[PDB]
Amino acid sequence: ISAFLKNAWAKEPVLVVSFSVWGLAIIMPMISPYTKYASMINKATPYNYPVPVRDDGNMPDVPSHPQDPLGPSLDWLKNL
Amino acid sequence: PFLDIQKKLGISLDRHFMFLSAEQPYKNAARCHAFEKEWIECAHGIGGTRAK
Amino acid sequence: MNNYIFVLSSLFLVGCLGLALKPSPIYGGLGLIVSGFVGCLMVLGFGGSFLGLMVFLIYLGGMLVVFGYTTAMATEEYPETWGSNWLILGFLVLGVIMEVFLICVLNYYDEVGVINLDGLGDWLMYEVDDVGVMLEGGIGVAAMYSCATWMMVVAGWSLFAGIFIIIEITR
Amino acid sequence: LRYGLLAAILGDKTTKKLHEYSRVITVDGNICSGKNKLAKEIAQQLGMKHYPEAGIQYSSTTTGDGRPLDIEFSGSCSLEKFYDDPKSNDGNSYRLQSWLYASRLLQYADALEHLLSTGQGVVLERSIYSDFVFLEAMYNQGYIRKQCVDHYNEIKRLTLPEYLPPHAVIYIDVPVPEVQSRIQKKGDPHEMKVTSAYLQDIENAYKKTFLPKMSEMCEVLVYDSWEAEDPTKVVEDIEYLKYNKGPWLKQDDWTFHYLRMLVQDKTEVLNYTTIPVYLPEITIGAHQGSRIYNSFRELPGRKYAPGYNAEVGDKWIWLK
Amino acid sequence: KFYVREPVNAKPNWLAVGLSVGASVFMWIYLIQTHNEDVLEYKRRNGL
Amino acid sequence: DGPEKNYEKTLAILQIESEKAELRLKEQEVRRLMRARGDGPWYQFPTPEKEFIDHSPKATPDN
Amino acid sequence: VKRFFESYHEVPDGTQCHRKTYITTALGGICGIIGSAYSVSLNPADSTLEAVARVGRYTFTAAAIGAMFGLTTCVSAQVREKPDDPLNYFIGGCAGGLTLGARTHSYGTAAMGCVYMGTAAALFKIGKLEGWELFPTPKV
Amino acid sequence: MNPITLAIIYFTIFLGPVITMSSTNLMLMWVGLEFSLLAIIPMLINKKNPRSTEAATKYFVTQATASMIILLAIVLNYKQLGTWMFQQQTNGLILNMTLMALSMKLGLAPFHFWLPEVTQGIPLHMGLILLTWQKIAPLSILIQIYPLLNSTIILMLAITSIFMGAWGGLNQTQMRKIMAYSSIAHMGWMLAILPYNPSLTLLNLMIYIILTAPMFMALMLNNSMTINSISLLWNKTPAMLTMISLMLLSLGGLPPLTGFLPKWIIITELMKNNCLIMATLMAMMALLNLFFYTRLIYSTSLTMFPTNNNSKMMTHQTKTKPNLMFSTLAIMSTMTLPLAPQLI
Amino acid sequence: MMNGRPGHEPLKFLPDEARSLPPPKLNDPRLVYMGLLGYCTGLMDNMLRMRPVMRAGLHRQLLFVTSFVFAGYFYLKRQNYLYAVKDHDMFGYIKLHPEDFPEKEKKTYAEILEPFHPVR
Amino acid sequence: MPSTFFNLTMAFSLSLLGTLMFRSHLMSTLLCLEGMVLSLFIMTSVTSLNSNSMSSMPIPITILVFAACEAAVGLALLVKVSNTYGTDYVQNLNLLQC
Ligand SMILES: Nc1ncnc2c1ncn2[C@@H]1O[C@H](COP(=O)(O)OP(=O)(O)OP(=O)(O)O)[C@@H](O)[C@H]1O
Repeated sequence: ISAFLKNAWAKEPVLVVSFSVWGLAIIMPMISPYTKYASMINKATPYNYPVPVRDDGNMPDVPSHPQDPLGPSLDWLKNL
Repeated sequence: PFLDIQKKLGISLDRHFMFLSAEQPYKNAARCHAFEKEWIECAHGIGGTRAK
Repeated sequence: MNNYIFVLSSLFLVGCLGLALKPSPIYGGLGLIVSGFVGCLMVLGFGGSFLGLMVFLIYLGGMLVVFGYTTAMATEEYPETWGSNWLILGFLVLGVIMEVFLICVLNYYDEVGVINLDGLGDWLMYEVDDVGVMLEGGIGVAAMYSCATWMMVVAGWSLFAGIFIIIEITR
Repeated sequence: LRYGLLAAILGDKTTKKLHEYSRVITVDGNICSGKNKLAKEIAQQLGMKHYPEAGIQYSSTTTGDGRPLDIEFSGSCSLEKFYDDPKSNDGNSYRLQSWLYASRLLQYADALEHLLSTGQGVVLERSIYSDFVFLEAMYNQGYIRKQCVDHYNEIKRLTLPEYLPPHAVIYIDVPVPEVQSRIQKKGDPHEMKVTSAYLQDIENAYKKTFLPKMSEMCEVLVYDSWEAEDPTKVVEDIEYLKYNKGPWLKQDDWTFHYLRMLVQDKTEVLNYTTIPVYLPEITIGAHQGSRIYNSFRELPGRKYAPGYNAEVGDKWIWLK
Repeated sequence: KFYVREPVNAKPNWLAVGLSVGASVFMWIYLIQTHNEDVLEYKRRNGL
Repeated sequence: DGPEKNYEKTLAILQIESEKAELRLKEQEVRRLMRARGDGPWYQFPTPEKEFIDHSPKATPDN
Repeated sequence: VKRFFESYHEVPDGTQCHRKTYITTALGGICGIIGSAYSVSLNPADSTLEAVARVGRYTFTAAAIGAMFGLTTCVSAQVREKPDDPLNYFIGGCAGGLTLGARTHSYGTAAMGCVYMGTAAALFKIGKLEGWELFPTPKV
Repeated sequence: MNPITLAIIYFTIFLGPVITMSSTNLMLMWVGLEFSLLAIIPMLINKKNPRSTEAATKYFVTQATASMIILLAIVLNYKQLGTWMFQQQTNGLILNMTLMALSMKLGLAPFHFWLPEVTQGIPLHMGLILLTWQKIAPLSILIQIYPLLNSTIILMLAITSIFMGAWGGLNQTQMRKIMAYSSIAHMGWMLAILPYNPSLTLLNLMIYIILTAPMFMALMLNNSMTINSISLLWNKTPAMLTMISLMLLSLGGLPPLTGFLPKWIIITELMKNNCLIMATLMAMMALLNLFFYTRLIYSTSLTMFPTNNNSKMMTHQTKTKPNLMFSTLAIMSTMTLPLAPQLI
Repeated sequence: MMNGRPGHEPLKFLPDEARSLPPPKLNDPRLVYMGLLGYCTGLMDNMLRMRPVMRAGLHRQLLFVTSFVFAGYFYLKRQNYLYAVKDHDMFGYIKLHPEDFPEKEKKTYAEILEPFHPVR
Repeated sequence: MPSTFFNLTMAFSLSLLGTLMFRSHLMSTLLCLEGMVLSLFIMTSVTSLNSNSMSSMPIPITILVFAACEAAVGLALLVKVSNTYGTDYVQNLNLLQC
C-alpha cells in the first residue's frame, strides 16, 4: 500500500492532509496529558455566586473564611 | 408516552427540558420557576382529571 | 420609542401579507428578506442577539438558491408584480387598511389583554436580571452540545439523510 | 441464495464479469436470408451461446420436461394455417404474432440473464426489436384489423423500453426475387404459397424503420447474400467494432442489478403482455380457458412447482 | 420429467431443516419448563 | 341420567350468567365514576414529571 | 348567535310560528352557503357570474327548504293542537322534499325527499323528546 | 437506488414513528413526522415518470402545510403554559388545530382528497407504507392527548370519512384507489372511538394493517392494478382466490371473519356512552363499504372473466413471489374471532 | 385505561405480580386453535406456491404449529394477567365507596304490583 | 409582548392563507412555507427570550434545520416538475385525475 499512499500524496495531496488531520484530531485528545484539565478550568470559573451553606456543627470539610486551607484550591492553575 | 422506551431504558433523551423549571443550562432560574415548581408538585400521582 | 416593536411587527405582517399575495418569486424573496430582516430586529428587541442573526444568515443563503431556481423554472415573458394586477393591488391596500381596522376595533371592544394600545412598551421585557453573566442569549443554543444532545443527533441526521434524499430525487 | 440485493452486496456485481465478447448480437433478415448458418458460426467462433429463433413452442422447450406441448397449450396459433388462410375469421394471424412477440420477449430475457450472470455473449436471431416488421407487413396486406396493430404497439411500448438494445445487429440483405426462389427450394408445401408482396413488406419494414432506428442505439452491419457465405469475415468485422452510441455505456453497476432482477422473474417480464385488453382475436373465454388450464396441470412434470412434482420422481418432498 | 431448468428446490435446504426442526424442539422444550415452572411457582405463592 | 342432571346443570349455568350480568353492570358503573373523578387506578392521565425539577440554589435569590 | 338558534325549543310547536320559520330558514340558508362554497371550489364555474349564480341558487333553494319546513311544522301544530307529536315534523319534513323537487326539476327527488327528509325530521323530534344526545361527552 | 441510499432512506422511515412514539416533547413528536415526510418522497419518485412526480408533489405540499399547522399548535401551547406537552387546561382552539392538521396527515375527510390521488401514481409498494406505516405516526400523537380532543369535530370527521370513503370508493375501477378509499373508511372508525377508550383505536389499526398488507401483496403477485387485471387471477395463479375472497369479505364487516370485530366492538363502546344515533349512521354506511368489495369478489373469485391467449405463457413458468407472510397474515385475518377476548 | 395505574412497570411483558395466577393448561381450547391455525397457515403456504399440501413442508408445518402455540401460550398468559388486574381494581374500588354502590335490597314478588298486559 | 404576538400569529395566518389559495406558480407556494416557519421561529425565539428559557433555546434552531430541509426537498421536486413539463405551472399536475 506504500505506492497508493504516496501516489495519492503525489497527485491529490489535499485529500491526504484532510484524512491525516482528521485522524490526528480524533487521536490527540486521548494521548494528551492536559485533556483532563479542559474540564477543570471550566469548573473554576465562578459565573454564579457561591451560595453559602448553614452550619449545624457537622460541616467540617467546607471552609469558614474564604482564605482558609481546608477547601478547594486553584493552586494547580497558577502552575499549569 | 405511547411507548415508555425512555423510561424502560431509564435514559432521558428529551424529557429534561419539558418545562421552564427544567435545569436551565447555567443555574439561571427561568421566569416563574417557583410558581410552576409549585404546580408540578401539586399534580403528582393525582393525575389529570383530579389535578384540573 | 415605546411604539418600536409594534411598528416592526406591523411591517413584518405587511411584508408577509405581500408574500401571501404571491407575486413572482423574485419579489417574493425580496419581500421575504424584508420580513426576515424585520424578524431579526424584533428578536433583537427582546434581548436576543444570537438567534436574530441566525434567521437573517440562513434565510439569506436560502434566497440565493430560490433566486437561482426561480430564474430557471418559474419565469414568464412578463413577471407579475404587486401592481401588475389591480385586484392584487386592491387586496394589498385592503389588507393594509384591514389591519388598521382590526387593530383599532379590537382596542375599543377589549380595553386590554390580547392588544394594549393605551399601554405600549411597558410590557416587553419582563424583569431582566440586572446583575449577572452567562445570561446572554445564545448560551442556550450551545446547550445543544450538553444536556440537550438529542436535538443535536436528530437535527444532524436530517441534514445527513437529506443529502441522500436530494440526490435520489434529482437522479 | 437466489439473486437479490444480498448477492450484489456480497460481491456478485455484474460489471466485473463482462468481457470483450460479452456482447448481445442479433442476426436479422428476411424469411429465408440464411440466418441460422450465419448465427451458429458467429457463436462458435466468438465463443457465445447460440439461441435458436423462438418459434411457437419456446416456453415448452424452456420449462418443464423440455418437449413440445399440445398446440392448445403453447398458444393457439399455427404457422401453417397462417400461410394457407391468412385472412381467417378466427384471428389466427394476430394470435401467432402476439404469441411470437411474447415468446421472443421471453427468449430475449433469458439471453440477458445469461450475459448478466456468467458474462458469456448471446447471439440471438430476430429479437423483439425486429419482430414488428411482420405485423407491419401483415397490416399492409390486410391480414390484421387496425384495432390489433394498436394493441401490439401498446404491448411493445410497455415492455421494450426497460431492456437494453443489442450491441450489434447483423442484417443480411436478400432481395425479394431471390428469397422467393429460396423459399420454394426448402420444400415446405405450406410455406411455398406465400406471396411476393408479403415478402416485400418485410424488406420495406427493415430498410425504412428498423435499420435507421437501430443505428441510433446500436452498431448496424449490413451484409449481402454472397458475403454471408463463409461467415468467418462477418466475425472479423464484429471482432474490430468500436462500441459507442448506445444505452450500454451509461449502465452503472446497480442499473444491471435492477435489470437483472426484472429479467430473472419471468412473470414480471410477461405481466404487461397479458394486459386485459379484450381483443376478440386474443380473448380465450372462461370455458375454453378453464379446460386448457385444468388439462395443462394434469400433465407429467406439472401440477406442482418444478422441485415438488412426485410423478417425475422428485424425492425428499417432505423436507422441501 | 427431467427438468431442463434445474429446480431451485432440487435438494432440501438442509440448513433450513436443521434450524427449523431444531428451533421447533427448542421451542417445545422451553415451553414445557415454563409451564412446569409457572405451575410450580403458582403453588408456592397462593398455597395449596 | 334423568331429570336431576339437566335441572342442576341449568341452575349452575344460571348463576354463572347472572353473576356475569351483575359484574358487567358494575364494570360500567365503576368506570363512569373513575373517569368523572380520577379517584381510581384507571384513567390516570399523565402529568409532568417531578424528578427533573432542579432544586439546587440558583443565580438570583428570587428564582 | 348561538342563543338565537336555541330559541327554536323555547315554546311548544305552533306557538310563535313566525319566529320558528325564521330559525329554520336561516339554518337551511347556512347549509346552502356551506355547501355552495364547496361547489365553487370543487368543480368551479366558468366565471364569477356563474359562480355567484350557483351560490344564489343553492342558498335560496336551501332557504326554501327551511321556510316550508318551518311553516308546515308550525301550522300543523296550531291546528290539531297536539304540540308534542313527532308526526308534525314528518309532514313538515315531507313538505321540504316536495319543495326540494320543485326547484330541482324532477319528481324522483320529490318523492324520495319526503321519505328521507320526513323520516329524518321525525326522528329529530323523537330525539329531543326522548333526550337522545348526538356528540356525547365521553363518560363511559 | 443503491444499498447505501436504500439503508439510509428506509432507516429514516423507521425512525419517524419510533421518535414520535418514544419522545415526550411535542417538538420531537413533530420532528418524527418530518422524517416520515422527507424519507417517503424519494421512494415515490423511484420510477421517475410523470405520474410519480405529480404524486410526490401533491403528497409533499399537502403534508408540508399540515406539518406547519401542527407546529403552530405546539408553539402556541409553549406561549400559554411554558411546557412542550399538551396538558389539560389548554385552549380548545390550539388542540382543534392539532386534530385539524393531524386529520390532513391521516387522510380523513373532508381533508381526504389528496390520498386517493397520490396512491394512484405510485407502485403497489409505497402504497403499503403510505397507507399502513405512515398512518401510525399521526395516530400516536392523538393517542397521548385522547382525554382532551373535542367530542364534536372528532366525530364529525369520522362520519364524513365513513361516507366519503364509501361513496367515493363505490365507483373506483383502479385497485390502488380502492385501497385508499378503504383507508378513509376504516380511519373513520379508529378516530370515531379515539376519545372513548383509545385502546380500540390500536385494535382497529392493527387489524387494518393485517388486511391491507396481504391485499397489497396479493396485488403484487402480478402487478394487477385494475378490476380487469385482477379478474384474470384465476388463470395466472388461482391459489389466492380462496383468500382474496375471505380477506376482502373480512375487510368488510361480515360477522364470521375478523373484520367485524373492530366494527362490532367499537359500536359496543360507543353504545356505552349513550351514542345511539351516530353508531347507526356509522354502522349503516359501513355495509356500503362491503359492496364494492362484493363487486370485486364477483370479478375475481366467484364468476370468472375472459382471459388472454398470452396468459398461457405465464402458467408455464414457476413463481416464487409470496414472501410466506402472505399466508400467515391471511389466516390471522379472516379467522381468530374465537380469540376475540384475547384481543379486545 | 390501566396504563397509568399505580405500580405499573413500563413496557414490560409479564410483571412479577403476574406469576401469582394459574398458568394456561397448555391444552386450552384456544392454544389448540393457535396450533390449528398454524397448521392452516402452513398448509396454505404450500397451496400458494403450488407445492403439495399436507406433504411438502413437514418441517415448516412443524415450525408453524410450535411457533403459534409457543407464542400463544405467552400472549395468553399476559391476557390472563390483564383481566386479573382489571377485576382486582374493579372490586377494590367498590369497597372504598359504599355510598356509590349501596347494597340495595330488592322486594319479593309478593309485594311488587307488576302490571299485566292481556293477550286478546 | 402581547401586542407583537397577535401580529406574528396573523402573519402565520396570512402565510397560511397564502399556501392554501394557490396561484399560477409552485415556487410561490414554497416561499409561503418559508414565511410560516419565519413566523414560527420568531414566536419561539421571543417566548424563550421572554420567559428566559435558555433550555428551550435549542428548539427554534431545530425548526429551521427541518423547515429548510422541506425547502430543499421541495426545490428538488420542482426540478422534476419542470423537467417533465418545462413550465413549473401547478395546473400541469392534473394527470392523476383518473
Ligand atoms: N413474427 C413472425 N410472424 C409470422 N411469421 C413468422 C414470424 N417469425 C418467423 N415467421 C416465419 O417462421 C419461419 C421462420 O423461418 P426462419 O427465417 O427463422 O428460418 P431459420 O431456420 O431460422 O433460418 P433461415 O430462414 O435464415 O434459413 C418463416 O416461415 C417465417 O416466415
